[PDB]
Amino acid sequence: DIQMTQSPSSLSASVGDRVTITCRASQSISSYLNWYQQKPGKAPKLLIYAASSLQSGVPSRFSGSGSGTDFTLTISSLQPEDFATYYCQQSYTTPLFTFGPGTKVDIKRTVAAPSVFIFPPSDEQLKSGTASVVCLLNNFYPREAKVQWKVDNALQSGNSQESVTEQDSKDSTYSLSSTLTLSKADYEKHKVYACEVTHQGLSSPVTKSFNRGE
Amino acid sequence: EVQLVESGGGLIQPGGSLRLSCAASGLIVSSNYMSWVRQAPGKGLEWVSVLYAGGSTDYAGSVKGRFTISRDNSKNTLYLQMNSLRAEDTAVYYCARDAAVYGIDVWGQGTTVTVSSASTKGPSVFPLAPSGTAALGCLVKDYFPEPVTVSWNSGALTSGVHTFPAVLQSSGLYSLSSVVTVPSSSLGTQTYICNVNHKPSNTKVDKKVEPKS
Amino acid sequence: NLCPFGEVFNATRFASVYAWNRKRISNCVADYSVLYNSASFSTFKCYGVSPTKLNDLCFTNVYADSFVIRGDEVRQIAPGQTGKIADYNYKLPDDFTGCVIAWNSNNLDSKVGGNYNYLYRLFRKSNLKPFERDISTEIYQAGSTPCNGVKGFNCYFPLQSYGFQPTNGVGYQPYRVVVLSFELLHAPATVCGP
Ligand SMILES: *[C@@H]1O[C@H](CO)[C@@H](O)[C@H](O)[C@H]1NC(C)=O
Repeated sequence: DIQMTQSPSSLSASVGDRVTITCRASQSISSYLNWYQQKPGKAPKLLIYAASSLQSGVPSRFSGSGSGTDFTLTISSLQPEDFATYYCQQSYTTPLFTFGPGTKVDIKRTVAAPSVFIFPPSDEQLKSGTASVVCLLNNFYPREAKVQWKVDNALQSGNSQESVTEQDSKDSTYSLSSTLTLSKADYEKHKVYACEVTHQGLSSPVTKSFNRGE
Repeated sequence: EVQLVESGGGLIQPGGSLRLSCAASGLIVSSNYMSWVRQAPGKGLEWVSVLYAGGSTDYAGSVKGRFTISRDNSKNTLYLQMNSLRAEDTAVYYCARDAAVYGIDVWGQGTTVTVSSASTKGPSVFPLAPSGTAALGCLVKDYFPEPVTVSWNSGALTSGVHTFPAVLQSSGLYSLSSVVTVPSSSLGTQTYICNVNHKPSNTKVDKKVEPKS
Repeated sequence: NLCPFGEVFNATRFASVYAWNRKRISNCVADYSVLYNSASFSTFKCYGVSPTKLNDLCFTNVYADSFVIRGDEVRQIAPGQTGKIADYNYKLPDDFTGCVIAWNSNNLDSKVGGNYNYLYRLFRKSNLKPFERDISTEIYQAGSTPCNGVKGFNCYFPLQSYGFQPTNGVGYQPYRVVVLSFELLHAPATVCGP
């Protein structure tokens, strides 16, 4: 079989640039390669078929090249509606096609560190017998950021979930929440609840925390 | 015109079954490689099964012996019969016409299939209290099924608001938070209320959020 | 005289699976164990017949069909199989009585950067009947409006090229295939073993 890899994963670019996405097959698949655009909530649009052929009605700025193992989707002048996710798919084993993982093209912006905020469980939710501790990283660019939970300076692993907003309409920033979920019984038994954020716009990791009586 | 028009997904318990429907117009599904493709939340495109113009079929390892692709050429419709459904199959299902070397050029709009044994349940709204600029918000916890809508002060508060997407917990229940940043000077003087609506359970909640001590 | 199995097996060029070749063997003697007694072959399954009990048997006609496909496609040269090859290229009857022989030919049939000589039919409207042979090059009509000889939306050229690259894994390499079919009619049987 043929697995597919995509190079950038996430790529930052501005209106008018020449953006280049890469794709690669575990085998030599000739020109049996197709490119797709996808936006949140909609279906894939076929952009390039047979590695170079521009599809009916797709703007001329979409060039496609490559053959064999490595391929390239090129956009000659990135447009405002071009910000999306681009996949490659292989036809060699048609009709059992495998797709790539994707490259997301977001809107480039000056680097912007997160504003970090920590929220202890409400006294109201503690009656229900479970505790939710929230960490917010607000208005950050670029999308890549790392949140570590420490409870009493011991790092937590399988107890947190994250969520991120689509890129702001006007910030072009991202926000991220992380929720650490314990039982009241557990939460009772520890003092320092801390949230440590590493990001490219922070010189060292920022830690915001609280103690249980405060 | 050229279009695939899908229908037929929704809620179903594990072990139940559904029947997806791809109404073709602008191509003949009996003259085509017609595939079903699914996309798990945030996870990209995975092929599920094929209908060869000649009538042979293939399936993905996972669905093999639980799903059944079929067609009815009088109605020009592709069909997917999903039996013995499991929570993993939870995704959006597209139908497409695979033109192979020429690409997958025609996709249906997608229909969403949620497999869950969860009872439908309205959220609890807990306050995320304030402690320059201050941040506050609402934990919209333990609801099902999607979706939920959050606004602040009934529409009078929009700047600096972020309503994150839901996560799905190991309970089969969704939860999300909505936050907003406001001047810390308004903290003792400006009323901040979050308005949570969840139609599947006919639940509306408001919650004043204020500092504690 | 001996049967021309040499001309079929050792032929300098093999056909594209879609226009598979058929050599009919008649009035001759054949040693079918000097075939099976070669380790040269990667598949040598016989259905309806035993490969040893072959020099003990006469037939009225033997048929040597040959073509090239991909190694992952050799599974479909078997009774009861589906996929681009079996459905649109070369089908064997459910009651097949014969032998399918195949050997890897990466050294002879893949050129650096692609051998675009060998082709397979990618588009058809209906599966082939057994031992049927479709040589049409007409534009394939996937729509309801006709195509009139031009590639375009819903109008597909029906033959494509296996891009044989010699570096690929063994699954996507060329394999040469000879299908030996043994028929018994009510007429003087002329193809005997010794
Ligand atoms: C093909 O050639 C080799 C010698 O180069 C020979 O041993 C073999 O028998 C030949 N095949 C047939 C069918 O005679």
